[PDB]
Amino acid sequence: GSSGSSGTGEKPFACTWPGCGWRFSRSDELSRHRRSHSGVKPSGPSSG
Ligand SMILES: [Zn+2]
Repeated sequence: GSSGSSGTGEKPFACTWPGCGWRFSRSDELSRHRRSHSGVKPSGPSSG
């Protein structure tokens, strides 16, 4: 719209995948995203 962002607006967690440019203010928010891409997962026979 018109009103921009001044109060909040900071995401240190930036995706590692190449070309991608998704950032998150929280870690979990970034980890859950990484899923979208194909990469070695910390899980194997089981995961929560
Ligand atoms: Zn990404």
